[PDB]
Amino acid sequence: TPAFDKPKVELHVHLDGAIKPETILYYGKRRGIALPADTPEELQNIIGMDKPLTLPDFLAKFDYYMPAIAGCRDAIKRIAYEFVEMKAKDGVVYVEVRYSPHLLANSKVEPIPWNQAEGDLTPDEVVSLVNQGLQEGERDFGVKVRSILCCMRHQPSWSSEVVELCKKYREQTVVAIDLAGDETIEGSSLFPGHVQAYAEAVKSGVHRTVHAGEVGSANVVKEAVDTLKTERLGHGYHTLEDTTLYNRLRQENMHFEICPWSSYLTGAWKPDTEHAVIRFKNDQVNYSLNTDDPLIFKSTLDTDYQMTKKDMGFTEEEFKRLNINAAKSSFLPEDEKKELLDLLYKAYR
Ligand SMILES: NC(N)=Nc1nc(-c2ccc(CNc3nc4ccccc4[nH]3)s2)cs1
Ligand SMILES: [Zn+2]
Repeated sequence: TPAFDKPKVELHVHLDGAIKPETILYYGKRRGIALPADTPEELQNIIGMDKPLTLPDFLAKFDYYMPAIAGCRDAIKRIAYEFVEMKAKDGVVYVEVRYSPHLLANSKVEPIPWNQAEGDLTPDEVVSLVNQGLQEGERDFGVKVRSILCCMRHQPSWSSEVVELCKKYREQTVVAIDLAGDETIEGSSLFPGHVQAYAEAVKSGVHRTVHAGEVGSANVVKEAVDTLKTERLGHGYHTLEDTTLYNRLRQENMHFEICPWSSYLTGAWKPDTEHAVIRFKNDQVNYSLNTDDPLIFKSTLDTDYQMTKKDMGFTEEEFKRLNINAAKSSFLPEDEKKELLDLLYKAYR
């Protein structure tokens, strides 16, 4: 019934769109914040979409619930532990999971998100708290888990507190820096706070990932590669608009973090046309399959493989190939990965 019953790797999914309805009220309703609702069953259908909204429709979704968990310590650790638990029900042996500390914070961060007031919920406490619930999740649900912390494009002021959090919490449990948010902002990749954060990353050996080529042209993908020095791309569908960049990522073994079901609802991929991942799969690309914002997309990893089985023709050696290139591209330290790759060869034949 589920498209591909075997174990899985996932590398692109955001904490703060992978929170449950239910604990959206429990913190919501405890905290009064208060929502479009009071059933734990109909947040879901409002802050979950069915069809391609726009950018502002989309960010406004964050506005109802985010203010219910950010700010409250209890809920930062809650959503950590509960996240691990979804991945095991999805049949995932390794997940890298991501988020911005700033967006959980309530103290120590200009500007203050989600309209909230002051506080003592620090950015650094947020990372502390997330690590926790992540770890109790590896031990309870038996998924191995690392995190990535996420620069916001519009906010290059944060970025250096970012790379530094990434060296503070190194291995316990953060493996990488990300860049995200809205790739529309002209020359965002190239803001000095973004560039120096990634340079520092290189200096002190944090890994690197970048969201690019999703709603954004190929030149944003070339700046992620050549200036920011990433080792993998968040999405990168626009790489195909630029063939020489292509042939070279293809020659370089770049890994692309695909969200196919995300690519519909966001507008990244058009209904009429070519699917980026079919092409990437006719060309034997280094890519992976990924959920992204499962709240907001009303979905599970099975949504994604279903789609790919049930339209774009995926055999199941695809499925296996792609989960192999995924733990190959992972940001596990070198023993750890060989160990993961083991698990998966055992399971796959
Ligand atoms: N959990 C996540 N994704 N964090 C954050 N993401 C933003 C993002 C802004 C623009 C993004 C990419 N562009 C984008 N445009 C969209 C239209 C419809 C649905 C989704 C969309 N995402 S993600 C703000 S905070
Ligand atoms: Zn993303």
